[PDB]
Amino acid sequence: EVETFAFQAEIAQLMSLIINTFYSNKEIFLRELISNSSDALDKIRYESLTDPSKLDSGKELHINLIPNKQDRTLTIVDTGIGMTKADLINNLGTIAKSGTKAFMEALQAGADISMIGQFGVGFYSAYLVAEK
Amino acid sequence: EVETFAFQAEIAQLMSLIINTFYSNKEIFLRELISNSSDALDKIRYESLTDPSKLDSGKELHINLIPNKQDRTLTIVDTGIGMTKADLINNLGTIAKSGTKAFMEALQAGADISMIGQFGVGFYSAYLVAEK
Amino acid sequence: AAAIGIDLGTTYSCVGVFQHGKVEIIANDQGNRTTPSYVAFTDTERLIGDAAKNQVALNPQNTVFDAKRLIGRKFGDPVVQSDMKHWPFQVINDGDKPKVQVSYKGETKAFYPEEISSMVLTKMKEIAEAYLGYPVTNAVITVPAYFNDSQRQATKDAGVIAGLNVLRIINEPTAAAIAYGLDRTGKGERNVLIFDLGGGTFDVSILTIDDGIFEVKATAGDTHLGGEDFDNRLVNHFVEEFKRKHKKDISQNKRAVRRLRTACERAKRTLSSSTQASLEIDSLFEGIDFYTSITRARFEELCSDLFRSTLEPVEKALRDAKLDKAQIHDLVLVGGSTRIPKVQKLLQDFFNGRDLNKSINPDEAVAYGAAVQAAILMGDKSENVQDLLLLDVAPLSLGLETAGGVMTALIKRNSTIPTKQTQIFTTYSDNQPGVLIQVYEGERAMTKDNNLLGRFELSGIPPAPRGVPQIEVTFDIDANGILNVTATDKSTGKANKITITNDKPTIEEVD
Ligand SMILES: Nc1ncnc2c1ncn2[C@@H]1O[C@H](COP(=O)(O)OP(=O)(O)O)[C@@H](O)[C@H]1O
Repeated sequence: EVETFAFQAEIAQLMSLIINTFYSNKEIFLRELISNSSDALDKIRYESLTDPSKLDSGKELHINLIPNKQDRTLTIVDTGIGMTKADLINNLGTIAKSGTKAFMEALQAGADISMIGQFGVGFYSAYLVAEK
Repeated sequence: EVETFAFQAEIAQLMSLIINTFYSNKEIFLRELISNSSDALDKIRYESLTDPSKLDSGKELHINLIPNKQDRTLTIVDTGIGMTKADLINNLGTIAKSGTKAFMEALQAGADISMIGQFGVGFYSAYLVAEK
Repeated sequence: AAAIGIDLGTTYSCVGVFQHGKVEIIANDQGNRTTPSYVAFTDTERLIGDAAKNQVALNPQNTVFDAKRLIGRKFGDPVVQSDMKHWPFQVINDGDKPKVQVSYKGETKAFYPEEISSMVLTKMKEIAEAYLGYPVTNAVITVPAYFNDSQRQATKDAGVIAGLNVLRIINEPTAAAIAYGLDRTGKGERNVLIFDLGGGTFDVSILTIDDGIFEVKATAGDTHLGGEDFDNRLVNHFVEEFKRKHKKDISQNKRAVRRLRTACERAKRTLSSSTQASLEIDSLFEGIDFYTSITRARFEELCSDLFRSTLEPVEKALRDAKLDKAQIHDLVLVGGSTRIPKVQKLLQDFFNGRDLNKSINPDEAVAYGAAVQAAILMGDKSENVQDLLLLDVAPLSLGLETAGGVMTALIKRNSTIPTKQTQIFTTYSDNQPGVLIQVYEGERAMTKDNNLLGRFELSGIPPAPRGVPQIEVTFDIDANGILNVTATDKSTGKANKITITNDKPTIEEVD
């Protein structure tokens, strides 16, 4: 069973802009995904300071990059805290509406796409090069 | 009496891209509004060549520009063919359902906002300076 | 409710809040601004601060303190090995990240030093909050200047565990320099020597400050020299005395020695303002009442080498900084142990009688600086500068009488102040030795119709044909409208001034 959800308008608009606006600095794709994995890795590391059991599922906190050209794919593995079903549905865990709205206003004011991570919505940049 | 129809998804998408893009050459606003007015005037001129009665509702073919600083609006009036209820509701009478998508592909490839009139959807450029 | 700064030491810590141009240093539950870096794990709760220090003798095996030596270090680090041999608690190689095992509520849990210091920071957080009447997360935590990056991150994390927003980790000597106002600007291009004589460590650091911008030139130190060994010399005085006087060997009773040591700490602090202090303990050892004393001179003899050795890292820091004594402009004290007259005398004599900056309690100066820095970091406004510029303006143009009896304005009406504006003038007539500048306020072209504010003479002008001498006249106005008009002859470097007080048709025809 697969549940289908709508994107909240601010991000539905953001993703459209990422795909259709002619941004040339496509390299922020990897930069943002690696950076976001780092944040997840710190979320565990901090919790493990008062509740060590968070590392019982795997002591190693790291980022892996694994390209597979034959499938036109790249896997980025974040061994950080991850997300529950609920967080995936709820904008992959972020405050999408406030961050994205402010970002779109920044873009209307002349901001570059490289600033997307400054609004906490950096992972939507995946669509700069991703089809899916 | 206000009837709601809502917009074709692809044109709604273009309007969002226009609105949220940092485009400085906003003079295309009036260029496209005038071009579209002109097209309406030529269509009626052609109708009158085989059916002159179409000029009995007014004969003169012209464009009237009236700024209204007190309303914060701009009025552009053309005396051309007009639009039927159906055209007005069917994405403003153009094949927006085709033209905006083709334009968006052009934008993905690096096309400018100023090329919007080349896709027959030039009037959506109104939202560069208009809110409504 | 402003951001705070916390001075996180090995033996003691202190918190302050910066507001209204000053840092308020905040007292704990008992009225002490500076409280111990101790957490006591008991089988009922963890005591923090004085509460933990007060029972070290009873529960030393479960009391953890001086977390900083272990923080950011690897278990196998020689420093870790050096300190674990001195602790009553167990240090554990849990993945080469030393943890301390103590019994808390009956369980021998291993507590990582960052959580030990977060426990301390949490207590300091609570102290400041109770005082300010507001929850506080915006903070600056200081560290020794020698801390490496694992240590700095570890400090930030202790703050995060405690619920703090660590705005920054700054160095202990930077904070002291800030506390003493050496960063207020106008004091640039100066060398500052900071003498950090604390509890368990001694450090020397030479800073260069350029109008608020800091650079550290050199550091030196003794990682084991501080108040604790002055206490140990005072302890040996009293311990050996006890044994000989009573024929009872008190040195083997860790609690009796610790009670004696606590008295040594009290007597030593008292002794620093006094000439004499005493030890008075009921039933100290084997039921024996131990009543005795320490004079200031005896204390200095017991510790005479501990005091002299503090200048050895001073000489080292000067060598590393490539500076002579004469190149140090500012002498700064940090650490409660510098309150001992001998320390002050040795540093002051070393630097030829020059006064030490003792204006802020040595144990508060670091917290003080951290609080000031925390307030600017939380949002960059600190009793300046934009409000002064937008609210206070020059109400009338400011200028000077020049030849012809006319006023030349340098500061224009409604210009924001503070500001400095200049123009170039020459002597009016040929071959004059100086000029007469009359300073005026007002909007009239003629000086006779303006407000004379004051007059001064600029001497030292080489005589030359009119228009040749190059005189820069400066109107320097502060935020409150006070005006300082100065002038100088650029060819000689000579200058003078006046202080002004505050008030506050054919084309339609044919031919
Ligand atoms: N008047 C005094 N005379 C002698 N020693 C003092 C005096 N006041 C405080 N001290 C000592 O100063 C030390 C405080 O050190 P501090 O610099 O706050 O901490 P840290 O060394 O942990 O950074 C304690 O060991 C204390 O006994």
